[PDB]
Amino acid sequence: SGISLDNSYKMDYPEMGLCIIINNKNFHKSTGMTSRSGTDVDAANLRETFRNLKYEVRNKNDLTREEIVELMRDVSKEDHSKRSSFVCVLLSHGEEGIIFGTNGPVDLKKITNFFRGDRCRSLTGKPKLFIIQACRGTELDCGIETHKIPVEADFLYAYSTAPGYYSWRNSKDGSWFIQSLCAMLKQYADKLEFMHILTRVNRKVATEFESFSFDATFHAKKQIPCIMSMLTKELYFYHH
Amino acid sequence: SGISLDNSYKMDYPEMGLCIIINNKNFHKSTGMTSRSGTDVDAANLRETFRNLKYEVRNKNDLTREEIVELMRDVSKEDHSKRSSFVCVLLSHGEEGIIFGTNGPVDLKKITNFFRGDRCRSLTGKPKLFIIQACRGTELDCGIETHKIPVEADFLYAYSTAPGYYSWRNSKDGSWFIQSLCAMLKQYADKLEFMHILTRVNRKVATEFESFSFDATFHAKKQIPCIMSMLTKELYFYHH
Amino acid sequence: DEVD
Amino acid sequence: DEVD
Repeated sequence: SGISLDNSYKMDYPEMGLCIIINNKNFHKSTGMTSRSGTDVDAANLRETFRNLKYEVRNKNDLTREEIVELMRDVSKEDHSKRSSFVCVLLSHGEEGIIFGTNGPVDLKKITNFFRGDRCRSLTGKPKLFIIQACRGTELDCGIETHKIPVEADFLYAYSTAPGYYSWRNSKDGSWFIQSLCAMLKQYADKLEFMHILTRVNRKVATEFESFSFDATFHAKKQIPCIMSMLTKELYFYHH
Repeated sequence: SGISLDNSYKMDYPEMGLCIIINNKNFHKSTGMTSRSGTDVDAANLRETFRNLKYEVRNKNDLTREEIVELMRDVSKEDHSKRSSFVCVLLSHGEEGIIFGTNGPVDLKKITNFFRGDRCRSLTGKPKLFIIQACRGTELDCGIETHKIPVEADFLYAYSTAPGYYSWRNSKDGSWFIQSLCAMLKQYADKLEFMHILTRVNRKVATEFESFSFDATFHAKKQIPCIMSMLTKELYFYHH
Repeated sequence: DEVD
Repeated sequence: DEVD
């Protein structure tokens, strides 16, 4: 055949892959963690958005830390040979490096390690996308008026917020990041490469949202998401 | 005029901006840090690469922690009104969140905070690029055979390695990441958006390099860089 | 608006 | 090859 280029992930396997959505709304009383009003809006929006991208969506609600680890282990042991990619969305409380089960924390590294290139061989060389709506600390942004491969290769972490910062969720509309991510995927997934979609998400979150609070400490605050890419190729949700 | 789009940073200011290269090769004896053979190759390659992109390059060598902080403070207080962007390259020892002056560590957050949207007003809304060749810990990758804006918006951190991992430097050829970054900028800066250039850098580092060591602990290891984007627009080094 |  |  003619000249070939290898700059984009092969996304024309028989299946796009799994989209695992972990939606933690209600936490065990002993943890002292508040319920996450608005997260069901996020979970429904993600289910519909990824359905239209032809992902096999599995929604899970209110999982303990043990259930999260077991679920991720089990999913990583499925045969993904016929799948182009893998997506996991985590909606919960968090801190830097941590997402909360309903009864306590899970290290994000423990979750993602199951999918390392050496530990999930049917995903080696395929994009592994972790979308994380959770706090990464307690900082607030005041804003300003205007051949081997590495085992860590081929992961993308689409964080809702900058390292060290709270992440904002509206109890009626859903989280700022997930609202914006779904809108940009709906508008651009048939048009733009994934990093360019996520850059539009960054702009939407940064420009269109600002917190309103009766508490001066939490009022008029801003958010920038954080794209963390270890991908080695361009990612388009469509194929030719 | 006709319909307008606002998806890319304005890069046609009179000047592209500064490119500050901090090249720390020799460390004070009392720190116990080894000299970084090969880093002058990196510094020269970066100077030439950014010169061809029309950046005003300033190379600085063997700076103490106090000198790094003073330099960054002073640069952040210049008038960048006529400049499209800002670039800082850090070549040193490091750990997670830290780069070393010749006499001790500097918090990366302290460096980057000088350029926050509220603290460097002549860079507000302009891309601020931090390119970091330094360790982020001591993990080794064994590989596998195959209107307000947020004050943290508009930063891009192009890390040489994944969080928690060592970063590899060849004493003859320069660091894997900087070698690859300069090659991809030379080849693609007139053709591709910056995230797509950095994705090619990820692939080059991931596929073309593997460590050789007489010490089994350090032998046959791999590296994936880590693109951390808080940018809100596409970034092209050329303009129309 | 609430934080996570 | 050396580490940083």
